Amino acid sequence: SGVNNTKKWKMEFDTRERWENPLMGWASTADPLSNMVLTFSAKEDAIAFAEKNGWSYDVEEKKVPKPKSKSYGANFSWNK
Amino acid sequence: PTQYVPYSTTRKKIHEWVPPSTPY
Amino acid sequence: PSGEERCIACKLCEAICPAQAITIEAEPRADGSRRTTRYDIDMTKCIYCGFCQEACPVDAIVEGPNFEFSTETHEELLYNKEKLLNNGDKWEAEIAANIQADYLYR
Amino acid sequence: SNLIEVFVDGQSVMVEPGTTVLQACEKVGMQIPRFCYHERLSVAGNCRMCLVEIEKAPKVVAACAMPVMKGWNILTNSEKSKKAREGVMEFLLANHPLDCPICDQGGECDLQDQSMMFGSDRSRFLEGKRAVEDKNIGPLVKTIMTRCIQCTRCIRFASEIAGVDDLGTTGRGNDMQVGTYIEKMFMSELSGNVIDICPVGALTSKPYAFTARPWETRKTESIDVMDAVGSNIVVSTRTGEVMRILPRMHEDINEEWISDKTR
Amino acid sequence: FVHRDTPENNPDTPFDFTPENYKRIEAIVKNYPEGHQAAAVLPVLDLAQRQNGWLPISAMNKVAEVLQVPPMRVYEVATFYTMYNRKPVGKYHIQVCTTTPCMLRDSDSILETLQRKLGIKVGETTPDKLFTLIEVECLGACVNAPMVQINDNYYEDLTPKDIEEIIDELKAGKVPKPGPRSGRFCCEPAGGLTSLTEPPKGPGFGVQAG
Amino acid sequence: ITHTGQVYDEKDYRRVRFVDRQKEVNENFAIDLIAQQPVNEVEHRIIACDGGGGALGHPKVYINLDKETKTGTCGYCGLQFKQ
Amino acid sequence: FGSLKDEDRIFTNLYGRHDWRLKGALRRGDWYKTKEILLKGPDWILGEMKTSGLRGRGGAGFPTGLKWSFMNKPSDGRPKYLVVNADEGEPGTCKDREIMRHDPHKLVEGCLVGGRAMGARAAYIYIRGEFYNEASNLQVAIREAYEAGLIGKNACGSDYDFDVFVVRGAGAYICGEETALIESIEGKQGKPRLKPPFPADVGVFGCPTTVANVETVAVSPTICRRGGTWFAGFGRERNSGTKLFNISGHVNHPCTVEEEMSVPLKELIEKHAGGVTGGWDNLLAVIPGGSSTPLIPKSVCETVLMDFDALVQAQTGLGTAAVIVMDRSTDIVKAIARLIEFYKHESCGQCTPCREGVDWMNKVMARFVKGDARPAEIDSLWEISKQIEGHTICALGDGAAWPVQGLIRHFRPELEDRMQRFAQQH
Amino acid sequence: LQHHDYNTYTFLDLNLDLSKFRLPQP
Ligand SMILES: Cc1cc2nc3c(=O)[nH]c(=O)nc-3n(C[C@H](O)[C@H](O)[C@H](O)COP(=O)(O)O)c2cc1C
Ligand code: SF4
Ligand code: SF4
Ligand code: SF4
Ligand code: SF4
Ligand code: FES
Ligand code: FES
Ligand SMILES: [Zn+2]
Repeated sequence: SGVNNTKKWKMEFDTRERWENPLMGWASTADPLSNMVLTFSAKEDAIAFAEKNGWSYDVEEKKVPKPKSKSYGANFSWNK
Repeated sequence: PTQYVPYSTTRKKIHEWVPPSTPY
Repeated sequence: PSGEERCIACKLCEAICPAQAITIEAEPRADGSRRTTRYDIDMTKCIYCGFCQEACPVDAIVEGPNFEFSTETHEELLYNKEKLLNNGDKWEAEIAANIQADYLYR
Repeated sequence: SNLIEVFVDGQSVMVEPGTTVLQACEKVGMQIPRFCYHERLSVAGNCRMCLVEIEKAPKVVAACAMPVMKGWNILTNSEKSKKAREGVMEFLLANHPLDCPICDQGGECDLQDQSMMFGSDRSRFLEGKRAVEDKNIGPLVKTIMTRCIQCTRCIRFASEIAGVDDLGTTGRGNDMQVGTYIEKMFMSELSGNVIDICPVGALTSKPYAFTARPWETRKTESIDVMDAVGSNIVVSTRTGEVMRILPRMHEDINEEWISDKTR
Repeated sequence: FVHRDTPENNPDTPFDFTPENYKRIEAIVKNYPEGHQAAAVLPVLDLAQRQNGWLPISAMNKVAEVLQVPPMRVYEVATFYTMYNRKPVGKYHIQVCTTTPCMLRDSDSILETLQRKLGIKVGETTPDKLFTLIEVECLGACVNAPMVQINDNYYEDLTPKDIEEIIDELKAGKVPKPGPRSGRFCCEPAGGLTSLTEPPKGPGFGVQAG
Repeated sequence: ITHTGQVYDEKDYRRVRFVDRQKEVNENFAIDLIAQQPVNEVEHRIIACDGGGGALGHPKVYINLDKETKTGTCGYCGLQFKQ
Repeated sequence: FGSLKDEDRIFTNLYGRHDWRLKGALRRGDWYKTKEILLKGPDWILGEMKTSGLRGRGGAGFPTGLKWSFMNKPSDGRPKYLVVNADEGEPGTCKDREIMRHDPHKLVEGCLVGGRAMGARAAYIYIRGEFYNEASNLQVAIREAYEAGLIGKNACGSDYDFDVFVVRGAGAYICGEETALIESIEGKQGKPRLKPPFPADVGVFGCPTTVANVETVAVSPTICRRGGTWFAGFGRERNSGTKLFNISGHVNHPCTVEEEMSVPLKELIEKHAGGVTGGWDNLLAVIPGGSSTPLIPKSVCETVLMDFDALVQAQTGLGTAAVIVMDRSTDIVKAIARLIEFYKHESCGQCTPCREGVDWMNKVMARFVKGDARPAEIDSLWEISKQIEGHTICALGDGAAWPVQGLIRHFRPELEDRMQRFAQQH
Repeated sequence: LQHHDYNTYTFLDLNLDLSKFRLPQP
């Protein structure tokens, strides 16, 4: 329930092939930019990185939990 | 005090449908 | 002693290995217990730090005394669970004596 | 109008009247360590791991519960509200069975972290521990309930989010066990959410019992296709095969919950 | 706290309030507020206990049925309170008060005597299933400390021997003069009534003006 | 063959490896070794399980041998305890 | 200075001695000015208690008038209610068992006198289920009263309507708690509710509700009949009025006497009741308010006076004013140890502190009686004690910590020796 | 000696008898 990992924006490259290795069965990948996830503090700065580096981008708006009204007294209401 | 051979020991991860041997 | 392998696949030996050497995948054994289907230490990747010895809660993975395991082929150096378990059975008597001598220190 | 001003460590946040002390800290950005409080579940106050210290007040207050009043400055990092957490964490851990390398909520534990950040470096419980008896809640949820911190979020979800009203507390004292009195399986859709909502790893998923451990799982955010609600979900993949699908929050479509079928 | 179905204690044991019991059931409800029946689970659960001491899983399900509440709701109430017994209860069911007040005034003393007389361990029913001994906590009535409640009898101020006498009375015959077997009435200074030895003022005595 | 019965198969393209060189498999498989372990009878409702030897054993866990119906099994040793 | 006159003693029927039934009650003249009082006004009744300055007769001490004043606020369309808790789980509270059994009526008119003060539609009396016989006595008394028309709609020939009910307790000390009495009345598990929504605004069946110790409700009629002043005079400053004192354990004649408050502690065993068994010097310690309050050693006992604040200055609580006395013939380490056993067998377990903390102190306390534990552990128990004192949802965790704190505070050398005794024999 | 003897249903049955007196429900 911690929210400290939902704070900074991250841009992540598209996932690619992960074929099984014949000798040991370890996962093997041919994509170099797979494990790379860069962290950017604000949406504007991350968009800038994609434009100057020439990678295509598809930004997703942050969705933050909506305020929810809670009060211990309210559920004690037999009425409802 | 008085040649190995390495191999994967895990199973098949994705089992594969087998076609029906009954012809149609 | 009973004969049940110590590892319970918590997989933090994999987490703290500096070189990414240990690969562990697990599934509940029919007994219902938790065991590793595959435990592969890539010794060529391993830099013999000894943290895995440190990290294990059940102390299933240990740094054994033998240093003479030079091999003709690269594949032999990659080790699966069966080689390590076999290595464990062969050197268990000395490993037990060594852990016996140094556990108070740790 | 309807905007009290309360200070969280002197930050003069302003909140609608009726917002809990925990909620006031959230808008400033501070997080009260919490167990038994879930946003879409009723406030229960069971853990009291959220005790904070409103200024000029004799006792510390329950964050999730006290409606913040006018001009009460919350001191979330005081010398008191830390002894109110260093001493609660002492208790939750005291009766806890240390099988963290069995508990597949290893890195997904809201109780090791809070211990590891807000709790205590060592233990003083030289006495013995308790044990409860594992029962069957069904074929999806493995209840190794000797892990339970009696936080009653299950009994809430199982009554409030889903209308099962089966899970309940049984007994009093240190052997209050939150399991079905008679062994009747918890059969309902929305069932698997209990896993995700129990911060302890007491009851967890039986299929995904011991296949992985969370730090390894690479998490890709995708869409539910099993049903037409199109619930948002996160597919956790390790070395290229999917290991679990757990919910990711979409206010409008699935707000933190997913069906038994699509997980 | 788990009901593992057993041939004896399981719903095969049918439970239903006697025509007379059901009557009792309804009036209770009205005692509580209208539109509110759930509040009566305890009082009802108590009459299921009055009907039968065992009160098996079948009986609780009926209680929930009659009271139209989540069955668990009844299960939770039965488990929380010690008054309800989810296991068979001895005909006499003596309970010995062993909180510090009674212990200080010898409560423990009594226990040893009763174990020997019933010739059985503390916590289980006699083979004769005649009496059941349990170490219950403060039952009120401390001024009279030595104490052993038997189905509400609440005997008080008892010296070890007295109980043996009482138990015998229970073993042969019935109604063994339940109450303080001492010479002090209800609670009274053994010396007398220092509080009020005069006659009580009558109605409207020194009633203040206004 | 092995613990989880790894069987590079008659048609696999990997069974080629063992040609002229043996495979690593285990006798005294553990799967059966604890099953071969006697059930530790106990008097108390709950019992500990240091794994044997304290620091040299495993995280100490208290098992509830409360139901004869089930012999508690410490999740670490797989040792069944008979109430 | 105590020594209240028999006339002033409110509960004359104490010890019985006068028919507990109505005809005895009429000779008592308990129903003498009831119509007048209600007629005067609800505001007149609360003026009487405010002038009385009566403190809560239950374990918690608060101005009785202010508590009743809180739900005197205008009705919001929910029926206001009265809850009388006749449960007294605390050891040494046979205090209430008397009024209920001996003088049921006093409480019946206490209920309606109190009822119009809060404008309660009806009153529910939660007598502990243990007392089945006690219940038999009150509803016989309640039945008499309605037959008379004293209670019911148009009660006592007046506009006001009241109905009084008796509810069965089920052997729980916690049921006694104010928010938990309600939940038992509501029919859910007896688990204290949280403090923010005060029982005035939310409550029994979610309607406004107020909870009073049976002594508090019973003293109401007289306080109005005798006037707040008469009652106000006997007390000391904030402390005021006579409160029943129960002396149990190591005293020659254990009894409940309603002698005046502010009594020298040395005086009440020496003058009334029975002098401490074995002599006033055979007093290892005194538990003034019952198990919840910390015990005070003989050193200060004589100097102490029995008042809510007096004990406070002394670090102890008047509470239920149940005096439990321990001669030099008792293993206190084991005496307090069973009170912690009294609380592990009883706390609801709803809150983390109390659940594990009280069990943790029980385990340490049992080792302390044996002497197995080392001397350093003692301080931990203290530290464990205050973690539970300020963090609990209800007061029982408050209550469990205080006896532990008292044992360490005044009897720390004795526990160390028990520590020492075991270490020597090895 | 009314206290000295009462039946298991005294409380409940007595109450039912009082039901008639009991004022109307909320
Ligand atoms: C654990 C616990 C048990 C209690 N038991 C009782 C009880 O048996 N009787 C009682 O009158 N008050 C009891 N109380 C106090 C009540 O909650 C409440 O404060 C009191 O009855 C109010 O009475 P008064 O305001 O008239 O003094 C208890 C409190 C706690 C925390
Ligand atoms: S080796 Fe030790 S650490 Fe690595 S998994 Fe097996 S047990 Fe856990
Ligand atoms: S829950 Fe599982 S992981 Fe979190 S602490 Fe208890 S055991 Fe370790
Ligand atoms: S199970 Fe998980 S959720 Fe239900 S109580 Fe125990 S911990 Fe809280
Ligand atoms: S303290 Fe916490 S646990 Fe003990 S009774 Fe009050 S609420 Fe229940
Ligand atoms: S988080 Fe504060 S009450 Fe549970
Ligand atoms: S402790 Fe035995 S009745 Fe009070
Ligand atoms: Zn083990």
